[PDB]
Amino acid sequence: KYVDKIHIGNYEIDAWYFSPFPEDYGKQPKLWLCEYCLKYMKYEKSYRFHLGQCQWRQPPGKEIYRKSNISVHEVDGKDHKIYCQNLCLLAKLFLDHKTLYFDVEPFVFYILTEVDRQGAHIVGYFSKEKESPDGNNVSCIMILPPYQRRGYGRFLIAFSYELSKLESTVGSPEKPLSDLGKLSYRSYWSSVLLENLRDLSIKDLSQMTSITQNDIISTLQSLNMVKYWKGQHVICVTPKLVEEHLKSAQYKKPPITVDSVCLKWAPP
Ligand SMILES: CC(=O)SCCNC(=O)CCNC(=O)[C@H](O)C(C)(C)COP(=O)(O)OP(=O)(O)OC[C@H]1O[C@@H](n2cnc3c(N)ncnc32)[C@H](O)[C@@H]1OP(=O)(O)O
Ligand code: NA
Ligand code: NA
Ligand code: NA
Ligand SMILES: [Zn+2]
Repeated sequence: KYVDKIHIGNYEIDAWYFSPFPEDYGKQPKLWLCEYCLKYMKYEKSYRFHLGQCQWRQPPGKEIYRKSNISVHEVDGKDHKIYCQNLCLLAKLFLDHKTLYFDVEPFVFYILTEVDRQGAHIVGYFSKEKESPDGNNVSCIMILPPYQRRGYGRFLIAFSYELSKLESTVGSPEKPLSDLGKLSYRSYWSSVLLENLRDLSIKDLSQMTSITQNDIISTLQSLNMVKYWKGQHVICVTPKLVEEHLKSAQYKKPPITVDSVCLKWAPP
C-alpha cells in the first residue's frame, strides 16, 4: 500500500502519485509532516511530540528574497541533505515525472513560504541543477494543492527566470512538463512576451527575458504572432493586436510579482 494522505501544518492533503517513503512509512495510511523541517512521522502522537520539540520555524539556508510576508529560501542539497530529501518525497506525491529523491546533492532548492507571527509556512518550491547540460533553469516545480491557482506558481516561474537573467543566460524548464506545468508556463511566457511587445527581434526578446528562442517561438505561434519566411521565424504583430490579448479575460494582472529590489542574490 502507498502513502495516500499527509497532514502538514493545518492541512490534510490527498496524494496524487506514488512517493517512495520507506516501506513502514510508505505503508502507513497517513503521514504526518513537520511543516518547518519536513520530518515525516507515522503517528499523530509522534507528530504532536515533535511539534513541541522542533525549534525550526522556517526553511534552512539563506533567505534570498523577502517582500512583505512572502519569503524564498535558497537551500543547497549538499549542505542540507535530509531536509531536501524530505522535500523531494513530499514533492513526489504531486509530481508524476520526478525521479530523484535521495540524490539531492546536485541540486539547489528554492522554497517559497508565507510568513506570519508563528513562522514561515511552506507553499511550494522549485529545484534547479547546479550544472545543467540541457540548460534547464528549473528541474521540478510544485505548489502544494491548498495554495494552487493563487499565483504562487506564476511567482516561482518568474523567480526562476530572474535568476537566469542575473546569470546572463537563457533557461527552460526540464521536460516533460505536466499538463498543469504546461498551462502555467504557457500563461507566463505569453504574458511576459505580450507586455514586452506593448511597452524587437526574437533574439532580443530572448535576451531581455531569458526565455529560450524555442519557447518564445512556440508561444508566439500559439498567439499567431509569427510569420515564417524561407525558414526564419519573424515576429509579426501590431501594437493593437498585442493589446487585444492583454486586455481580454485571458491575461490577468493581479499577480504576486518578483521585486528585484527584494532579491538578494549573486550568480553561481
Ligand atoms: C518542470 C516541472 O516541474 S513539470 C511539473 C509541474 N509541477 C507540477 O505539476 C506539480 C503539481 N502542480 C502544481 O504544483 C501547480 O499546478 C503548478 C506549479 C503547475 C502551478 O502552480 P499554481 O499556483 O497552481 O498556478 P497559478 O496560480 O500561478 O496560475 C498560473 C496559470 O496557470 C493556469 N492554471 C493553473 N492551474 C490551472 C488549472 N487546473 N486549470 C486551468 N488553468 C490553470 C492559471 O489559470 C493561470 O493562468 P491565467 O493567468 O491565464 O489564469
Ligand atoms: Na486534498
Ligand atoms: Na490533493
Ligand atoms: Na482531494
Ligand atoms: Zn520539525
